[PDB]
Amino acid sequence: TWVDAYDQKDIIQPYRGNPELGNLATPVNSSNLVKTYINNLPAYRPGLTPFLRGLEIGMAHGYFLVGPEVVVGPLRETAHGANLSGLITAIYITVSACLGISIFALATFQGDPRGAYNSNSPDRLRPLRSKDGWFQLSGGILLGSMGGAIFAYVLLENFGDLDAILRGAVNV
Amino acid sequence: IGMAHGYFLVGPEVVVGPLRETAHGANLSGLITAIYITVSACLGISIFALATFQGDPRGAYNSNSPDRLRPLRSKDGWFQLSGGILLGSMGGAIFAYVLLENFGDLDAILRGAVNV
Amino acid sequence: SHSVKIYDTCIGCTQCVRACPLDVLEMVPWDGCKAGSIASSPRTEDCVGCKRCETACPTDFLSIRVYLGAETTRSMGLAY
Amino acid sequence: DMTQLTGAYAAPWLPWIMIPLIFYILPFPIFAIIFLWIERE
Amino acid sequence: TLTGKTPVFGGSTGGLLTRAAVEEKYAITWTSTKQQVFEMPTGGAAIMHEGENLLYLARKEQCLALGTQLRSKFKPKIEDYKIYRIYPNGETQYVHPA
Amino acid sequence: ATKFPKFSQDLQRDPTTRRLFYAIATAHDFESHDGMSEENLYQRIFASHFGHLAIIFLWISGILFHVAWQGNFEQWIQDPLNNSPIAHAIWDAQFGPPAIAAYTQAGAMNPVDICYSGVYHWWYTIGMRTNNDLFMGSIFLLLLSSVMLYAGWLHLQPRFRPGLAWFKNAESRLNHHLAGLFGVSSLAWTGHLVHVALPESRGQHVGWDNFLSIRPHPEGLAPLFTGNWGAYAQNPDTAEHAFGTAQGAGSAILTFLGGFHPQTESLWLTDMAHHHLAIAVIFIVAGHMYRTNFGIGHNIKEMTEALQGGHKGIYDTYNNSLHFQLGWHLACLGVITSLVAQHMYAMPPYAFMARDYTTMSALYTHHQYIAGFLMIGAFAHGAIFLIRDYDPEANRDNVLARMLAHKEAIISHLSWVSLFLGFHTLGLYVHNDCEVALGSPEKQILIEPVFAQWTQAFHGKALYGINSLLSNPDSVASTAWPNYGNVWLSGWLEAVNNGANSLFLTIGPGDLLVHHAIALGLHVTTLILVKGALDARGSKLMPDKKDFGYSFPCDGPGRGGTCDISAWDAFYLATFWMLNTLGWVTFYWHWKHLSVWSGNVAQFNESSTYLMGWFRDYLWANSAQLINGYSPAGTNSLAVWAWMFLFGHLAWAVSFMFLITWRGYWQELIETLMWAHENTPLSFGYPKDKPVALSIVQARLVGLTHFTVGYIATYGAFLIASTSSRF
Amino acid sequence: MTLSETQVFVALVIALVPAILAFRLSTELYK
Ligand code: F6C
Ligand code: CLA
Ligand SMILES: CC1=C(/C=C/C(C)=C/C=C/C(C)=C/C=C/C=C(C)/C=C/C=C(C)/C=C/C2=C(C)CCCC2(C)C)C(C)(C)CCC1
Ligand SMILES: CC1=C(/C=C/C(C)=C/C=C/C(C)=C/C=C/C=C(C)/C=C/C=C(C)/C=C/C2=C(C)CCCC2(C)C)C(C)(C)CCC1
Ligand SMILES: [Ca+2]
Ligand SMILES: [Ca+2]
Repeated sequence: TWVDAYDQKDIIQPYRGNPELGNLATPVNSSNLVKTYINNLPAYRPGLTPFLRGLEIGMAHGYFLVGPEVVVGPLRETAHGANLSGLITAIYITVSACLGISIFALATFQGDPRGAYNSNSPDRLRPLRSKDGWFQLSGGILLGSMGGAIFAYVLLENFGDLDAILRGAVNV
Repeated sequence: IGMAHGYFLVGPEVVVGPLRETAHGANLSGLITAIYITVSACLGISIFALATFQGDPRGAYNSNSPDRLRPLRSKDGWFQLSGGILLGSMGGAIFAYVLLENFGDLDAILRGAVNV
Repeated sequence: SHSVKIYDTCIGCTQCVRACPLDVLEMVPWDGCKAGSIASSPRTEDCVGCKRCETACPTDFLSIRVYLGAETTRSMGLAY
Repeated sequence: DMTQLTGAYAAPWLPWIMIPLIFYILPFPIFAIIFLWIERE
Repeated sequence: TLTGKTPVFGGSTGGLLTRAAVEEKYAITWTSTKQQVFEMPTGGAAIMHEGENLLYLARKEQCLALGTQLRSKFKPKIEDYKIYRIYPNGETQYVHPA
Repeated sequence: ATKFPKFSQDLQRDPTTRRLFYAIATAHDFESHDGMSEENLYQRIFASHFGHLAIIFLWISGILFHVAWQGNFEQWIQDPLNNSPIAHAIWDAQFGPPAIAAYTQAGAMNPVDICYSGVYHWWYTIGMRTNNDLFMGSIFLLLLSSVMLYAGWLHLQPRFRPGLAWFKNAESRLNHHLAGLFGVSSLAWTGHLVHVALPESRGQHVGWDNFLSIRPHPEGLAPLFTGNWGAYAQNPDTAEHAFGTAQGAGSAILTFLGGFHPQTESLWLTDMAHHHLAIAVIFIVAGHMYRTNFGIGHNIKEMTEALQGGHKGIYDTYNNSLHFQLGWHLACLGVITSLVAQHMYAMPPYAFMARDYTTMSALYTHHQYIAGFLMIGAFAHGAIFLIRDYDPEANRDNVLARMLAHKEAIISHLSWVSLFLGFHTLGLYVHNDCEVALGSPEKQILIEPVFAQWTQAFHGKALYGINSLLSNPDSVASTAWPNYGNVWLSGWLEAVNNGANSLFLTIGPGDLLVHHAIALGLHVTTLILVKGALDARGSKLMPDKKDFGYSFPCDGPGRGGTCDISAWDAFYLATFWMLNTLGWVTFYWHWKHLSVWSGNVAQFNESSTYLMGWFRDYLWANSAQLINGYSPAGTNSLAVWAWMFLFGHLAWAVSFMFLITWRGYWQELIETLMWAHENTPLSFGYPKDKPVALSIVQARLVGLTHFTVGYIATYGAFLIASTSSRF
Repeated sequence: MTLSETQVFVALVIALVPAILAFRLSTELYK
């Protein structure tokens, strides 16, 4: 009754062909579409310097973090005040997150680290295995998210001239 | 390389671009032009390095290449140059933008009008 | 690379070997014609495909045929 | 109405963002993705 | 492993490029009985030496076009030319005459 | 090597820029791919056909969406003669205020394009009335295309992949496509015409909420069962019926009137419903002819194999060769697309479309250029068949073996008709040119077209006064003596004998000279394609041409020189002749109709007999408002057509670079640029693919592409701007 | 009248379904 179980093909497989590992190979973690997308995100893109990983992660993140306080925040009744409070929110979150990245690296990499950053760890999802990769990612995320936030701030502060550009009103 | 290049790339659209009739609009369109060219060029630097350095590269970045004019021979040198050009040219563009947006006070500084 | 085929109508006049600027062709003994020799193409990976050998062949139709195949750096004639 | 691009149809902000996205924001990422696809070994 | 004087030549823009150092190279070696002028396949005129010569070229067609000129444009003829293929690891293969 | 392209390992090892271009141009040639088994070939074609079907449904779904969102369909159906259809809105942020004001047209409040495709006239006739009708039609095709994308993915799954014997079942497909694809769809279209399109033409709204209540007929469905089918040919429509309103309307749903609805100037919806019902049951009958599973039915290979003294093996030649089928179906589709163009202008089927003059010019030129492209691809794929799939032993002494043995007789007879037509048509045109220039325009040789004038009289024109056999009242072809049941005729003869419609126009001596120039262009384009197909396996210049393939550059400068010797290069040569032929066709259609629509039909008649009259009065005279679309005096709504006019002239000129200059000029120029890049400082880039010049075949194709794009963008801008600015 | 803003947003959400189904047909046809 159970003898022909595990003989027909199944789209759910043991993770890395090992049924003793505590994971499964699903379409969400192991299909060709999600592996092409996730492994080419700047956290995982092969060959990148740790700083350039941080710069792309920062520039994407600081850009959208200006957004929420501009529209729904306490300064939202005036345009110039809402853009400033959205910029300061993205600045404060970035400094706090990059302080957390730095003190993570100062705490984890003391001798041989415990857990996923140990020298024996086969953690494919956590590949930044040295402290100089973490400090360069910290500086990359800081500079990228500061730049992405002030880019969103400059576009939102100049929204009246930027809307006139995108409607051809500058050609009068 | 970035700081030198993003600084002058603001220039052309400020003076001869489509926003040139007003000062604040011309500086913004010159800044956005330097930002867009920088992101496009640094995207090109990154995808050059992702395409070239696959095993032993062909041509001038091969291990046997005596190309003195092309000395950046590893992909981590190219990705650090990409991030350097991005941060420098963004900073040089926003430096030229800040000087041109404050040209009325900067002209008053350079003529001693701030000593009245 | 290209493909250089020599057919058995070859009269062994050695004119394709003289015409080849890449030294693809050589003469081997055959005993299948009066001259006792036939053309061969051992170094066909150096063939650029100029078809100078077919221009030199006096047999009707040609005893040597060049078939343009996969393009390599040598067959495209690139000095760079 | 006569001095700039407007739209008297539903959601007139959609061409305001889609034409920048389709024509000069997304193509260079798409060209870069296609370039990495045809150069990979 | 390859002997010969380089011919007297001021250099040109038609010579060896990046391909010569990273993929393959070619060298033609010949003996001459007198000092005389030949035409380079890369453009221009060079002077071969009396005795053994050695010239590095980019393509096999350039060496065989030089050997055609050596056999046809000089009295007495120069027939003893040898053409080698040099690989970037220094591995030299004797390709003409085979 | 590189991974791209995955279908050609020899292209993967190509180290140059030729790898990327040749991977495009061979991506859909599935048989030449690496390890393509012949059964896997049919399964990927079947799934690619589902992908092309979904692109078609997404295309019409976007046309319906952009009219419902940004068009003026509900404003246009009030008065379709005084309104202008809107294609979509314009969003171009480089526009200045004079360009914004110029394209804020047709009563819109934003910049828009004027629709010239005729989809407003098509949706109005079939019963669309609101923008909510066009939206749910756009949503339905948005889901129908996703069904096509599902079925392409599904029939690639291992359980649902069809085997080879299912693909070769030429009886079960020909029965199902005759009776289901051609019959049931034409039956269901009659069901749309009589339930929906006919009541909306008579003021009654019929939608999905109230179609189960409202009958198509007052005597609902009972005259069909009781055999009194003439109760559907009721009071058909009065001569004072207004389209879309209940006044003057009838109750008939299937009538045999002929001619035109007098207000809309188009075909009756009852003649179009009885058309698609008669077409349906005939196609459903025709789909019950061949044996599949039940013993009854003919067998197609038996009619071919038992046909000699010559059709032995013609079944297996057809059934096993996909290029024979593709070349056969492109020839049948190419004739029909010409027939669509010739019959939609003569008998307009859509309401008020015959008075939209720019749409009628755009639709004729569209479907004629499509038909010319399908015609040269029928011969191209018939030539790929003779190189790849043709077996000389399976087709010994049959008809395909006859023409390959007759090939010097077919080509030489096509060459005489080509040289006779070209010597005498150009000779008559230059003679008339020299007579008009030297002040004697009545010394022109004006041969009257007596054969097609009598053919017009045999169809119903009494304009020539020759009064014989359907130009005759008491003819036996008119009265239909055993029947007296030609109900079409009394409505038909008002379509022929009126001067405002466009079926059987009056032809004169300028119409004969252009029909012989069209016959010259048909015969030369056939001569290039037939000679390219019959010499595709070999000639006396190149006897082993079948082992070199369909497309190759040449066989070298020996044997006299062999430039453009392959069968592909005869396609390349005939594309110039196809465009020149379709140029002569659409020039004649447009200049004749611009003279008829302006009332100046006389001015066509003196000027079309000499070539300066085409040059001065058609090309030069109608360019005047097109090239004034922008000027130092300002810009107007023809500015995009003036800019596209120069764009087309530019692409046609870029074409001449690829067609006159050939490869080794450009290859030696690229070596100097490769020298300059390697020896320039600060230029850190380096080409991964080695830069080479484009290949000999590629730049014939690139040059033909710029020629064709330059041909169509020039005339398409000229056709729109000259017609829409005069009317 | 023409479309409403809720009708345009319905068409944009529905069109994600043939966008996903064309992606899985393209990757199935091959790389
Ligand atoms: C990439 C890399 C590279 C580099 C570096 O790095 C370079 C550089 C050079 C120098 C050295 C010189 C000078 C400059 C100039 O003035 O010119 C203009 C150009 C330009 C401007 C170009 C440039 C480009 C840049 C650099 C880059 C950019 C990129 C982008 C921005 C990105 C984007 C991305 C996305 C995805 C799209 C050159 C040149 C030439 N080119 Mg050459 N490049 C190259 C690229 C390319 C390609 C692809 C092709 C094909 C198209 C070509 C082509 C050509 C020709 C024809 C010629 C000529 O004539 C010239 C000469 O030689 O003199 C003498 N070439 N250049
Ligand atoms: C009755 C059942 C039935 C039906 C309806 C179909 C229908 C179809 N099959 Mg077929 N098929 C069937 C049974 C059926 N099949 C069976 C039993 C087999 C096995 C033996 C096959 C084996 C098969 C294969 C291998 C293939 C098909 C394909 C097709 C499609 C043809 C392409 C097309 O869209 O043209 C539609 C054609 C028409 C609607 C008629 C056009 C007639 C002329 C040209 C125009 C006349 C219309 C009018 C004048 C124009 C007005 C329009 C205008 C107003 C807009 C079509 C959807 C092809 C395909 O594309 O697969 C996805 C394909 O490759 N079939
Ligand atoms: C839908 C979708 C998705 C998603 C996506 C997303 C989520 C997006 C995002 C987006 C974003 C999130 C974006 C971002 C952007 C950013 C940017 C692009 C930035 C830039 C920056 C800059 C430009 C800056 C500059 C500077 C500096 C650095 C310094 C100085 C100053 C300045 C400002 C100049 C996916 C794919 C999943 C899937 C499919 C669908
Ligand atoms: C005449 C001459 C020449 C030439 C020269 C030139 C060409 C010049 C150039 C110049 C230039 C081209 C300059 C540049 C400059 C730049 C700069 C100096 C920059 C700066 C920057 C900055 C300062 C920035 C900053 C920042 C950042 C980074 C971030 C945040 C924000 C800010 C803004 C703060 C030569 C030598 C050859 C020779 C002799 C004569
Ligand atoms: Ca507040
Ligand atoms: Ca301006």
